[PDB]
Amino acid sequence: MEVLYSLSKTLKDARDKIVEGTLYSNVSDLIQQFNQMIVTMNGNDFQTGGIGNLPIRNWTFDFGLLGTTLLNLDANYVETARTTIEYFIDFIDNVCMDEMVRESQRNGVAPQSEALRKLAGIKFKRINFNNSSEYIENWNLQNRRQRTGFVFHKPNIFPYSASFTLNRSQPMHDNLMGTMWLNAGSEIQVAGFDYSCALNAPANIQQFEHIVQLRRALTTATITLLPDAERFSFPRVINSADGATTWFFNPIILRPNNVEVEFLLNGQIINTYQARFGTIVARNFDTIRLSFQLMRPPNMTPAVNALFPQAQPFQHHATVGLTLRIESAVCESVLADANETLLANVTAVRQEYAIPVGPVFPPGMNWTELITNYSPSREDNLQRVFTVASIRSMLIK
Amino acid sequence: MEVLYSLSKTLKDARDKIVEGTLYSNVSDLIQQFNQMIVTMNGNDFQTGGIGNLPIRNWTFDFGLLGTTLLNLDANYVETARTTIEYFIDFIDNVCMDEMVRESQRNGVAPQSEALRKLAGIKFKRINFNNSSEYIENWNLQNRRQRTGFVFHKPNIFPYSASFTLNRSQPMHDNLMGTMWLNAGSEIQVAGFDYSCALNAPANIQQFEHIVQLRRALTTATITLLPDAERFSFPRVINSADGATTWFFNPIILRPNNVEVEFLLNGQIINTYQARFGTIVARNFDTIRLSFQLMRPPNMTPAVNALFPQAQPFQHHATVGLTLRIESAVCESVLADANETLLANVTAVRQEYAIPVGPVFPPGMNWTELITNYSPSREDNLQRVFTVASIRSMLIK
Amino acid sequence: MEVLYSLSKTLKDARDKIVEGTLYSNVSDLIQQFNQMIVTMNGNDFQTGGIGNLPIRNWTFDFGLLGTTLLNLDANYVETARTTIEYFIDFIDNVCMDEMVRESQRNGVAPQSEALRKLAGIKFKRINFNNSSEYIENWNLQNRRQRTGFVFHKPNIFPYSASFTLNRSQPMHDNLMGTMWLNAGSEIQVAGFDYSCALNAPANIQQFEHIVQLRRALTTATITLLPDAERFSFPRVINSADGATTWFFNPIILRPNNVEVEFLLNGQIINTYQARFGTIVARNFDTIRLSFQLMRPPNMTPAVNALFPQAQPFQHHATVGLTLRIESAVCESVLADANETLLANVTAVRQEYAIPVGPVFPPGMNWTELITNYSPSREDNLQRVFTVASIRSMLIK
Amino acid sequence: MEVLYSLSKTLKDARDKIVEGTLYSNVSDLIQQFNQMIVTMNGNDFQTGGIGNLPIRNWTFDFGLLGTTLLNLDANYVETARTTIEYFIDFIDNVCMDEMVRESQRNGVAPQSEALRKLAGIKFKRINFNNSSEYIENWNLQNRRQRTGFVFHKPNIFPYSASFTLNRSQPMHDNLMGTMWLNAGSEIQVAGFDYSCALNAPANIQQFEHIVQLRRALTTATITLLPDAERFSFPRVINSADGATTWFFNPIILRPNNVEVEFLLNGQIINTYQARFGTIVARNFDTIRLSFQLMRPPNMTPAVNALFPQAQPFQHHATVGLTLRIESAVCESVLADANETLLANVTAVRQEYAIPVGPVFPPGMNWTELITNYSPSREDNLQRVFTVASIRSMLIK
Repeated sequence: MEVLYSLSKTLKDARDKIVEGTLYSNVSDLIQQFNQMIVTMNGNDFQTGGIGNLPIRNWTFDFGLLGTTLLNLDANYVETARTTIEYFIDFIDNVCMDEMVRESQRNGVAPQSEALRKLAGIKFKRINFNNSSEYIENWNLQNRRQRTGFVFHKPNIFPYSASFTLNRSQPMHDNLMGTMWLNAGSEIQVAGFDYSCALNAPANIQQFEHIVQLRRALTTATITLLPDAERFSFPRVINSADGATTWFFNPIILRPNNVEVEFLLNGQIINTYQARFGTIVARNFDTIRLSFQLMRPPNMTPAVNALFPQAQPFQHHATVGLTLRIESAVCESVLADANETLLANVTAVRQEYAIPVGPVFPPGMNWTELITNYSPSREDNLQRVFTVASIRSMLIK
Repeated sequence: MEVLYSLSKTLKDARDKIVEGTLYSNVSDLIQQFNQMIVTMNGNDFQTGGIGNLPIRNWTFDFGLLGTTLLNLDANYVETARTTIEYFIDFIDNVCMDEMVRESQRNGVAPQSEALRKLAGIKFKRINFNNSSEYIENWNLQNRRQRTGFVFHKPNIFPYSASFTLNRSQPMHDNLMGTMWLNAGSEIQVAGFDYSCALNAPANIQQFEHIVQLRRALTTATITLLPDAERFSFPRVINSADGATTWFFNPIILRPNNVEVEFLLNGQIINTYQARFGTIVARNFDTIRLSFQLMRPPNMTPAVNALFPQAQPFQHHATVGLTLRIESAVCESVLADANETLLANVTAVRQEYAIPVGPVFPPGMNWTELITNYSPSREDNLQRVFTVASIRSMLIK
Repeated sequence: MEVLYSLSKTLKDARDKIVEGTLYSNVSDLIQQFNQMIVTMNGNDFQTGGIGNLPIRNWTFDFGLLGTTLLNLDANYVETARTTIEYFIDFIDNVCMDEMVRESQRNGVAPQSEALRKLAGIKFKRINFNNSSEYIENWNLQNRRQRTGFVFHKPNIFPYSASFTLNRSQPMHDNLMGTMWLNAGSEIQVAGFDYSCALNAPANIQQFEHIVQLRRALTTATITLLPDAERFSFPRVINSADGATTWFFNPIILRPNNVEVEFLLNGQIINTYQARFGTIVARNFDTIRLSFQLMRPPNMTPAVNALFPQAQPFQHHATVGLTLRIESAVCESVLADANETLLANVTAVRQEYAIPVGPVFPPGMNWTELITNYSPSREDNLQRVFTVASIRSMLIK
Repeated sequence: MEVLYSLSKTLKDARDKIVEGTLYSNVSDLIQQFNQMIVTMNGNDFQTGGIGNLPIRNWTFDFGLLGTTLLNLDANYVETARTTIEYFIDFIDNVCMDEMVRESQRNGVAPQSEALRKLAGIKFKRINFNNSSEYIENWNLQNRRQRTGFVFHKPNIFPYSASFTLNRSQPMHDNLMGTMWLNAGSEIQVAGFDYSCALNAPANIQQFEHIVQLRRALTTATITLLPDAERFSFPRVINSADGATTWFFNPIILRPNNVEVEFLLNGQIINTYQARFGTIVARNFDTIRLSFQLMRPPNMTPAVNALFPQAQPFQHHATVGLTLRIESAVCESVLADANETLLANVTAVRQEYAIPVGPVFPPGMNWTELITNYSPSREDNLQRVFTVASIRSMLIK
C-alpha cells in the first residue's frame, strides 16, 4: 500500500512538474524516481476487478525510460511523459477502485486485491517514494505501533439518534418530565423539559443529565457550547414510547442554570466547565456528561406567572436546552468529516458497481450504522479503504 | 497564466527557502530557477493597470543573478535576494490584480491584461516551474480537455431564495396548504404545511414535493439530512403572493413520514434514500427531489386532539420539515466556498478600485445572480479570475 | 483516436488511389505512408468486442510491404494491395463499432475499447496522416481547446414538444385565450388564439408571447419566418390541461400584426426583427422570443361580422400564427442534423447488437431526451461517438 | 482575392497536415508552400479595420521558417508551427471581416479594404496555392470570363410575397373569384378560388393562371410539384386590397384538373408538364407559368351539393391549389441557401460592428430587398463578399 501511495504521488508530481519549458534541474530527481518506477513495473502483468459490475481489466507494462540528455524540457519530452502518465493514472484509479470494494472480516489491514498484493510484493519496494500525506503517515505509524492521529474539522463522531426519555409520564400524557436529545454528526442538542415547571420537585430545581458515549476518544477538541437547544424549542406532537399514541409538547424556554459539562475518559474527569458557554476545549475524552437544571423563577411577572399555574392543566411546558458542537478535534482513529470526501468516494465506488453486501460494513455503508458498532475489524477495514480512497483522490477528482 | 503561476510559485519558494544560514543543498534547484527567471525577464517592460482607479505602473527588470560558490547562505545573499524578491512580488501582485479586474464577452479563458498577454508569449516559456496548486492543475487539465475537479466545503451552490407555494388557498387565508422553502448557499430547508392537518386527504396523508435543480453537477457529495426545518418551525406573518395582504402562520411540527430524497442526474434516478436521516452520499446529481408526507396521527392524545379539530378555524397549522446541508462535494467548475477566499479576493479587488460593471459579471459580483445565471462565458471568466486570485493569494494575504 | 482517423483515411486513400495503370508518382507518398502503417502495426495483436452481442475478435498483423521500384502500377500490385486493405478495413470497422457501443460517465472524452486505448499508445503516433474532416479537426481543436464549430443543415436542436397554455379558461372551455406550439427538429410553429377575437382586450389588441430556450447557443443561423402556422390552423379537439375533458378548437386565422422576433443570448438582445418575414439571420443566440398580436378587424364585411359576435356563443375562434424554420446553423457542440447520418449510424450500431443501457445516454439513443438534458458528460460522449461514426462512414456505408 | 484564398487554404492545410508524428513525405510540399508564404509575407506592414466599430489593428510579420530534413514530425515542430498559425489565422479573419463590410457602386469586384488591395500586388503572387473550392473556381472562371455555376440546395430565389388578385369582386366581398399566392424562399403555394364553384363559368370551368418571374435564370432545377396548396386550404379573414374592410374566406378543396406548368426562358416555352406531379425538371428557365382549372363536379352527392348551391349566399368557397418547391438548382449568379452560411456570415459581420449603410446593399442585408432589386453591380458586390465569407469559413466557424 505504501507502493500504491508512492505510485500515485510520483504520477501526481510528474503531471505537475514535467511541463513544457521547465528546467531539467527542477525535475532531475523526479525523473530518477519515474525511471525507477518504469523499470520496476516493466515486463509485468496485472489483473484488476472482478467483483460486482466493476469490469475485468488486464494491464501490461512496457514503456521507455524518460531521457536525461536534455537541458530544458520541450514538447517531445512532455508528450512522451504524458502518454505514459495517462496510462499509469488509469491503472492507479482502477487499482484503488478495486481495493476499495474488497472486504475482509479477518485481517482487514492486510491488502486485498491480488493485483495490489503483487504490488505489495518484494520487488516493488524500490518504488517507495515518500509517505507525506496524513493518511499514509498514520498508516505507517500504525503498521509500526505508534501514536497515530487525524485532525478533523467537524467529525461525525456521534451516531445519528433523535430520541427522548420520560422520567415522569401518564397515559394521558398531560404531565410529563424528561429529556429530548439529538446527536448528529458533530452536533448535540439536549432539552430537559418539565410540564409542572418544578413545583412538586424539591427546592423548585429539577436536575437533568445527559450522557453521550463516544465510540472513540477525541483529543484537543475545540467545542462550542451554547444554551437554548433550537430544535427542541418549538411546539411538536411526538409519538409515544411505542407509537401507540401521540403527545403534545409546547416549550417555554427557561435559562438552564448551573449547567456543568464534564468530559470523561474511562470515568476520570479529564475536564469540567461550570456555566461557561462559548468556545471551550476538551483535552482528551470519550464521554460527555451534560448536567443542567430547570429552576423555577422565584420572582415572576404576571405574564410568566399566568404561564406557570399550580393546578393540573399545564398549557405551557417549561424547557431548558443546551447545544454543543465539536468544531474541530484530533482523533486517533479514522472518521468521516466535513473537510474531506473519503467516505463519499468509498461509498460512491461501492454504489457504482452494486457491490454485494460484505461481512463487516453495513449495507450501503450507512455511516450511522457503521459508527454505532465500530468493532476493531470494522475499524481496520475502514482505515484501509479510507487510505486507498485518499490515494485515489490524490489524482481522480 | 501558467507562467504567472510559476513566477508566483518561485517567488514564494524564494521567500521561504532562501533564509540566512540555510545550506546551499536546500536551495540549489530554486536558485537555478530564480537565475533563469532573472535572465529571461531582464530587459523587458510591462505596463500594468489602466482601468478604473487601478494606477498605471511601469515595470522594468534589471536584476543580477545569484551566487553558487557558497556553502551556507549569509546576509549578503539574503539581502540581494530580498531586494529582488520584493520587486517581483509587487509586480506579480499588480499583474494579478490587472488580470482580475478585466472581463471579456467572447474568449473568456484566453488572457486579458496586456502584461499577462505578453507573458503568454513564446519568449517566457522557460519560467514554468511546477503547476502544483489545485486551481492551476485544474487550469491545465481543462486547457487540454481532461477530467477536472474542485473539492469544496459547504459549496454555496444554491442561489438564495426564500419563498412558498400554496396548493390550496383563499383570500381569508384560514385553511391553507402548501410548502415553504429556503435555499441558501449549501442548505435547503423545506417545510410542507397543512392547516387542516390532512383532514380530508386520501388516507389522511398530504404529499409534498420540492424539486431543486443545481446549476452544476456535484460529484461525490456528502450531505447531512435531518428533519424539522428550523426556520419554518415558528409563528410568522407572511405576505400574500401578490403582496396585497398578510396571513398568519402558526406551525406545530409533526414529523415527516415515508420521506424520500432522490438525487437525480439528467432525469434518471441516481440515488434514493428512504426515511434514512444523517450523513448520506450522492454520487452525481443535477437535481434533488425531496418528497415527504404529512400524516394525521391516528391515535391522538386529548391535547393534540384539541389542537386538530374538524371545524373551520384551525387555530394551529400542522407542518412537516426537512433540512439538507451539502457538507462537502466536488464540482467540475469553480464555486464559492466557506473555506476558500477566492470570491472575496476578487470582489474586494473590484471594490477597492471601483471597476465599472463589466460585460459579463453582475454588479458587485453578487453570487446570487452569478450562480442563478451561469452561462459558459461567465463560467470561463470566473475560472480565469479565480485562478488568478489563487495565484495572488499564494504570495499576498 | 486521431490515430484511428488516420488509419481510416489512409485505408480509404489506398483503396481510392492504388489503381491499376496509375503512375507511381501519384502514389509514392501514399505507398510511403502505407509502409509506415504496416511496419507500425506489424506484430501488434489487438482484441475487439466483448459487449452486448458484439463478437469477440482477435486481430493480428504480419503484412509485407508494397513495391517501390515499379514505374507504373499493374494488376498483381493492386490485388496484393487490396488483399491487405480489405483486412485493414475490417479491423478498423470492428474497432469503430466497439468504440461507439461503449460509453463512460466519467472522463468520456478518453478512449474506451481496449483496441483503441492501445492505439492511443506511443508506438502508433507515426500513423498520423492528417486531420481534414470537420469532425476530426473540431476534435483536435477542442482537445487543444480553441474556438470550434460544426455547421449543420436544419438541426434538430429543439426537442419534440407539442403543447399549449391557456391564459383565459373555463371548466366548460367555451371562451379561451392562449397559445399553442409545436417545437420539432428545426421548426417552431406557434399560434396564439382568442375565442372572443379580442373583444374585451385593451383596444381590441391581444398580445401573445412565446419563449423557446435553445439548450446550446447557435451561431450565424439562417432562419425562415412565415405567418399562419399551419398545424394549429384547422379544427381540432384537444385534451384538457390535466387530461380529464376535451375542448373543441375551430380556428379562423387573422393576420399577426406588429410581429417581433428577438434573438437573445443570456438576456443579451442580440437581434430584433420586427415586421419582417422570409429569410433572416440570427448572428448568435440562445433563446428565441417570439411576440405577435391579435388585432380585431376594425371594419368588417357582414360575413366576418357574423363570424365574430358580441354575444357568448363564439362558434368560430380567431387565431394568429407564426412558423420559424432554422435552415442552417453553426453550433459549438455537436448536434444531429438532416444532412449527415452520424446519429443514425450510432443508433444502428447499438440496436444491431443489443447493447444494454449505459450510464449517460438514454435508452435507444432517444434524441429527444438526449437533447432535453444535454449535460457536459453526455455532450462529450456524443462527440466521441459521432467522431468515431464519421471515421467509420469514411470506409463502411 | 486569389492570394487571400491561398492564405486560408494553406493555413487550413497547415492546421491539418502538420500534426505530431506525420511523415515528412506527407507534408513536404505543404512545408515548402508555408515557407513561401512566410518569406513573401515577411516585413510587410498591413492595416485592418477602421469602419464602423472594427478596431484599427496593424499586422507585422517576421516569423521563422519550418524544418526540412526531419524524416518524421514531432511535437516541438508542431508547436512552433502552431504559434505561427494562430497569428496568421487571426490576420486572415480580420482581413476577411474588413473586406466583407466594404461596398462600391463602381467596380464592385475589385478589392476594397486596402489590406486586400495590397495583397493583390505582384509581390504576393508567389503565395497562390491552388483555387479548388467552388467559389474560388467560379471566381477565376468568371474573371477570365467563362461559364460558371453554383449548385444550390433550396435556393431562395423568390422574394417573400404573400398576396392575392381578385378577378371577381364586390363592395361586400361576398362572391369573389381569383388567386392567392405565397412566393417565399424556394416555395410557391398558389391557390385559385371561386365562391360560385365555377357555377356560371363556361362549361363550369374557371381558369386560373399565375406567372412567377425569377430575378435570375436557374439551370437544371429539380422541382417538387404537388396539388392542394396546404397554406390556403383553411378559413381566413383577409383585409381588402384597399384596406378598408375585411373579407371572409372558407375553402373547400377541389383538386386542380389539367394543371399545366410551363418553365420559360426569354419567352420561349423551354419546358411544359401537364397533369404531372412529384419531381420534375426545368433544364433552363426564368419564369414559371402555372395554369390550373377549377371544374365543378358534374356528379355530386347530396352533402357536397348542399355545399355548392345555385343560389347567392355561397357559405363555402371552392379552391384549387398547387405547391411547387425548387428542391435544387444551378444558377449563374450567387444566391442564399439552406445549405451555406455565407449570407449569414456577411450579415453577422456587418451587424456585430454596425457598419454604416452603404451605397449598394440594402440596410441590414435583408434578402427580400436584396433579391427584389438585384442589379449587376449589386450582384458583383454580393459575389465578392460571399467569396470572402467562404474564404473565412475555411478557418473560422
